[PDB]
Amino acid sequence: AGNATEVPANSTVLSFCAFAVDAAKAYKDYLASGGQPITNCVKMLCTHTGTGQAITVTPEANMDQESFGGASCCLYCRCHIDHPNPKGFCDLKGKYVQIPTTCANDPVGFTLKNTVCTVCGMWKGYGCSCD
Amino acid sequence: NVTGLFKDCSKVITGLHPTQAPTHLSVDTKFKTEGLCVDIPGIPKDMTYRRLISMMGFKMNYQVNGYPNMFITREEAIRHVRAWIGFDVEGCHATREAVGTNLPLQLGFSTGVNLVAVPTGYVDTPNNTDFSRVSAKPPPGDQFKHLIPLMYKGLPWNVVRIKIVQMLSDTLKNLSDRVVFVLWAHGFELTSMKYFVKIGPERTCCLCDRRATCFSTASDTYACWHHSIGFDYVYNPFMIDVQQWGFTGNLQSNHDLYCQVHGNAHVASCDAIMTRCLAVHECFV
Ligand SMILES: c1nnc2n1CCCC2
Ligand SMILES: c1nnc2n1CCCC2
Ligand SMILES: [Mg+2]
Ligand SMILES: [Zn+2]
Ligand SMILES: [Zn+2]
Ligand SMILES: [Zn+2]
Ligand SMILES: [Zn+2]
Repeated sequence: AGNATEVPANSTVLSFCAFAVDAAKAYKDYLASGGQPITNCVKMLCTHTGTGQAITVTPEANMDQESFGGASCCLYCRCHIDHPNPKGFCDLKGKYVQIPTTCANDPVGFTLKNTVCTVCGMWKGYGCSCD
Repeated sequence: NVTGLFKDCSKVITGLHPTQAPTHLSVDTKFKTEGLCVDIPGIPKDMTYRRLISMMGFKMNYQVNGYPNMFITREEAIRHVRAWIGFDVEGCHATREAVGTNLPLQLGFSTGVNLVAVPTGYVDTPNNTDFSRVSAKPPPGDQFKHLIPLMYKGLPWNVVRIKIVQMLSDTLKNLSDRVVFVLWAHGFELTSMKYFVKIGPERTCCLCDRRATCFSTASDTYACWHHSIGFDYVYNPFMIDVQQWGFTGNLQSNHDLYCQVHGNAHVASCDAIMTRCLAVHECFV
């Protein structure tokens, strides 16, 4: 009974991060030890004529980005663990995330390590026009 | 190919919206095309769902620098025989709003301890994962008729894990700097460990030079077995699966070949006692 949500290639990384005290440090250490990035993300078929903003209500990828469903890019959503804030809520789940094409091999790792500019809504170091 | 780890156990006939689905597999079929997904304006997100996610299928075979391995060799388990604690869990089945997973009900240890927990699962919502009580039924059978009263005699997991840490600390403070759980068909016990175990790099106690065996979420501190009062998590435990040593039959039939003083009272603690006993006889004779 029930419907599978995962593939066997993700078992090791998800099990490791699901038991960790610090899951974010666990995933970065997993990658640093040669471990494969989390796969089976929700990659979107989109026009690539979007605004380029980082977190959007609809896919907004430009020609240098890939759009993904937000929950699928969140380590906490992928591992079914607590989100690291007092309210315990997610900023990616229920939204779409634009990831640079060069980093689309690891969408979970990208959102973990990067921040969105509060002023222009673009990723810092990847489209943020502010100084 | 798919795994049973994180299997969606809800009875909802539709899948998830692309923004809420943790994976491509769990996205509803309406949104799938060309090996990708599409956003369909007019088909909105679901803001009220509660989907039970199965914790059956964990695989602790990570190779990460500075993170000790949970599953140890027979030769390393032999060196740490003073740390051996037999462990078994009798579970109950998810029911009503979910079907397809087992939840911890009776946790048994070779120390003779049985702890009853409220049936609790990991339920996905539009905002997060809610660790909460779920509807459950004891396994359909007559050798599990003793589990029916336990459905109403359970304690909340925040209490159960404090009791586990306390029992292990009392038992192991003068015996070892570790815990080695001695298991038989480890699957469900590893699932049950998700409810009271945390892992990471090796740490030291906050009050002494001994290695840390316990963790506290409230203070983000680590403690050895001597200073863990009030701690809620078992930190960096070790374990071994006795079933994997080439035995052909079930636990009781292999145990009974070497020992005639541990009867099968059919309770979780009794299986944990038999598991450790068989491990002792097989390893040291
Ligand atoms: C659920 N998802 N993240 C969290 N929670 C509960 C409270 C701690 C943080
Ligand atoms: C039984 N199960 N675990 C233990 N024992 C007796 C000796 C101490 C540790
Ligand atoms: Mg049993
Ligand atoms: Zn999330
Ligand atoms: Zn900016
Ligand atoms: Zn100490
Ligand atoms: Zn025995």
